[PDB]
Amino acid sequence: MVNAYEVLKEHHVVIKGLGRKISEAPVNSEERHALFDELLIELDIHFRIEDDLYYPALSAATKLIAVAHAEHRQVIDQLSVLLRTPQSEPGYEDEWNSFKTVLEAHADEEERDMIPAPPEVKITDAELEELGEKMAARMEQYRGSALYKLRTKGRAALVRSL
Repeated sequence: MVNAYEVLKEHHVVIKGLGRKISEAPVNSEERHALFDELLIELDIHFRIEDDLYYPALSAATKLIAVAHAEHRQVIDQLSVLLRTPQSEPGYEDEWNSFKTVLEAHADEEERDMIPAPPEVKITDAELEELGEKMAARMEQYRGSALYKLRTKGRAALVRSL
């Protein structure tokens, strides 16, 4: 059995790894475009399992939940700025690094304040395992719908869904 913390920490590693691979790929390369779409899919499902399963289980930490949702808005708002600059434009790399910075600020705040659960939250190891199992399954479901959205409706429709 996997628990809720391990699900989130291992998925953070995935997201961070995609961030690094994107940064390392040539600007406007075919490889960087595909990696960026992959990151959007993983970001979508990360925020969704947080909003839909993890934070409700941690709802006793009301101030930190508010902060976490506000951090989500930070990432989404910066993503909108990033998507206004095509990778071929001179200031793109600056914009990517600004986005990557906001992304890393989300992940840091979560790892500082929300994993493990704040002390307000009474949660047992068994409750964390059940939650982890639900989150792993729901993340798979969400990746399927995000993939489907990207494939059938395009990148803009994936972004509008964040």
